[PDB]
Amino acid sequence: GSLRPGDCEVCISYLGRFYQDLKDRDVTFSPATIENELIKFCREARGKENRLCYYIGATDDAATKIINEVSKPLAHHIPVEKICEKLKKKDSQICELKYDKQIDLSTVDLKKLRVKELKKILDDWGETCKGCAEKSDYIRKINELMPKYAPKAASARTDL
Repeated sequence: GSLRPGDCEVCISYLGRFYQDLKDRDVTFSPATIENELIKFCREARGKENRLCYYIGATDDAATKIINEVSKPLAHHIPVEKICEKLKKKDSQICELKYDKQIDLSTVDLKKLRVKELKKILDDWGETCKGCAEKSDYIRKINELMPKYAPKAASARTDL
């Protein structure tokens, strides 16, 4: 990879091939046709190419009309790479698809916490102590049941 943490890679993986399939078939697109093509694209595109398009306006779920900023230039193929750098400024959530997504541990990660907090986790499931000398000994035996029991509660099940 590179020194960057992340980028709008899903959008440049998509806009720059979407408009290309238009002129590749010689669709002769020019009027309000172009804005329509984005929809029939976004609805079958790919699992992440179905999420970036909700923010532009090509889904039945959208709250936006910025799709017109794609219909003007597409006939000419000019901004199709840099479009994603302007969508990044509409919101980061269009780029956060990232082929990497996001998690909630960024404020509750066992490494940020204390032994006093971790001593409850194994006790809520019934694991109890297996060494209990430092935080690391808790993190590692918690991590074995942490994902499966992330949705866990007293009043719900996975096999009812």
